[PDB]
Amino acid sequence: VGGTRSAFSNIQAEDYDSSYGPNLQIFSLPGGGSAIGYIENGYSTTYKNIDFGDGATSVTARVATQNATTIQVRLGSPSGTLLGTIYVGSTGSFDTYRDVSATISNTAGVKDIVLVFSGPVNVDWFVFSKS
Ligand SMILES: OC[C@H]1O[C@@H](O[C@@H]2[C@@H](O)[C@H](O)O[C@H](CO)[C@H]2O)[C@H](O)[C@@H](O)[C@@H]1O
Ligand SMILES: OC[C@H]1O[C@@H](O[C@@H]2[C@@H](O)[C@H](O)O[C@H](CO)[C@H]2O)[C@H](O)[C@@H](O)[C@@H]1O
Ligand SMILES: [Ca+2]
Repeated sequence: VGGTRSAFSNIQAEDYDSSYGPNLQIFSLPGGGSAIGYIENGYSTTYKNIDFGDGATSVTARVATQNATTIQVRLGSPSGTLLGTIYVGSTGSFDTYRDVSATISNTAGVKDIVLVFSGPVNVDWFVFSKS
């Protein structure tokens, strides 16, 4: 139990190890599971010890928002190397979740991953893959 999490299976956004976000909340979704939300510019969540194996070059996140925003994917810390940026257009509602993807620089081994938020968005989960 609680072995190293794979980059290639969904990582629940509420399963962060550390964060910056005084108003950030975890809440239940109608369809099952939970999301993070009540996010503001400059908030972040950190996911320790994610096993990328011998590499991933894409990320997909299941997200909801009413206004275009971005989610930076960074290595180690909120000011660490920028791996890529997910562009999150409106999903019409904070309750309507859709999958959005972005390229990242090749990331391998066991790494700490940080999501850095530029504005309001709700996140259910995210996952990596080889493009
Ligand atoms: O799976 C990652 C780790 O998650 C830890 O739980 C986090 C808490 O430490 C923190 O206080 O809150 C967040 C949000 O609820 C939790 O995800 C576990 O305690 C670890 O055992 C686990 O490795
Ligand atoms: O209504 C639930 C959602 O509320 C969102 O916050 C909104 C802010 O983004 C906006 O600036 O103000 C309105 C008015 O209160 C807020 O609803 C949260 O960001 C979402 O996480 C939440 O799902
Ligand atoms: Ca979730």
